[PDB]
Amino acid sequence: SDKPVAHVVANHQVEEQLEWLSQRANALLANGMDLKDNQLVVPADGLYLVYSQVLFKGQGCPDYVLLTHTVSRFAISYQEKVNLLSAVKSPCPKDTPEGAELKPWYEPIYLGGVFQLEKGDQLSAEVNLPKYLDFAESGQVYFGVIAL
Amino acid sequence: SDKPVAHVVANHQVEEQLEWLSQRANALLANGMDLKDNQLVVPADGLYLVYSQVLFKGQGCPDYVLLTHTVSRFAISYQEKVNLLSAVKSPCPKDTPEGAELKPWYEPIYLGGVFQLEKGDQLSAEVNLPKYLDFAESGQVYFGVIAL
Amino acid sequence: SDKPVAHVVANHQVEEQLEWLSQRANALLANGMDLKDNQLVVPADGLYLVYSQVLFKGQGCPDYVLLTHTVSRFAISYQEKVNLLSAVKSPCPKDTPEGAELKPWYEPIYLGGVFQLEKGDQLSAEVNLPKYLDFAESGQVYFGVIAL
Repeated sequence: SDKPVAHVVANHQVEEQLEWLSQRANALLANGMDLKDNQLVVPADGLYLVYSQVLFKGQGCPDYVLLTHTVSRFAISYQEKVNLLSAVKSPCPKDTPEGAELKPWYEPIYLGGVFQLEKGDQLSAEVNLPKYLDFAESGQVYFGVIAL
Repeated sequence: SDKPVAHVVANHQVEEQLEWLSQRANALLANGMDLKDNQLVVPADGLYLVYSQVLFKGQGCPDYVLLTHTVSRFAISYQEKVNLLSAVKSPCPKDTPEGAELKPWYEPIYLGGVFQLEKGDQLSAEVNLPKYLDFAESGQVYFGVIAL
Repeated sequence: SDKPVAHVVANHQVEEQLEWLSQRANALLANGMDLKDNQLVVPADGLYLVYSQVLFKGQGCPDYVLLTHTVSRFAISYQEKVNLLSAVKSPCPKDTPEGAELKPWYEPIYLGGVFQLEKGDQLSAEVNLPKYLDFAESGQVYFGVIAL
């Protein structure tokens, strides 16, 4: 009950964009964890389980798309952010499939691992094309950190 | 060691149904965790890592199918079921066949997050269409809850 | 004492094979965890969170392939591998729909769960077809174990 912990979820009112929120009944932001500029900030050096899930959805396949989901680590002294976890998905074929009344496709991605972080480190969980995010139902898009 | 812990797996004997079991090699149900009416019950207020994986399999694509996997919380206080984690998958883009070969397809879904739960809360891990679940091998369908 | 922990990543310099590395940034192998013969060895009896992710990529679908990812337990009392976690994915059809497709497909698989293990147990995270693994970016392929 003293361990820094966070489980933030996507703001469902901002379609086509990814904004993390703690103000939801089954979300958490406690024991030192801060959420600033859409990133989770760790309060102390230590081992942390970092995870995130996104759900993508699309109707038809007019475009061949490469979907990515990445959890990164950043500290002021860094040249740039570094990938901690990442995955890619390709829901559609190059050829635009024939026919109207398109059935939607759905693609989830889950990332998660243990990392030694330092006080003040900023963790981000982002997607390359947030226009395909699906957060119509709760529990589909989230980002968490838990001190071990 | 003395923290409530559970890692239950699907019963492989009955097809088209999702029944969690603790009586298997590499399964767990200890330190207060209980399995009742196919749900994991936590023994106390506190932080818990909750996760689950399901594997779906189908013989070709006779028609469009929408697969969902959801971990929900039934709050002993509130008296209602809320989804904590959820994902969707569409394994059948088009009904390709039309006399063609019905090749099997496979689709896994993983869910996991940390949540503040209350004593007596009941957690369920379910899918919408259990007819597509695949238990052929061990380690494919599971549900865990671990006290932090 | 301090928790045995490991988070190893795939060697990106060896294409078509899965070699776990620990001497990289954002990788861990400490407090008694050992990496031997590409397997993670636990130093004591206890509960451990074990997880792994792989990312597969292919182009054109000339062969109908079933991709598998499995985390196994090998005991020095039961000299044979047992599945702890496993999943299967089918990224292709027997051959391209018409003529020959040309866009690359991508498929990630995540596995994770808590297990009671014994001192000396060796954990392996392997795929059936490593030729399809993609290490083009950091954080795509990993294997971790952390003592609870």
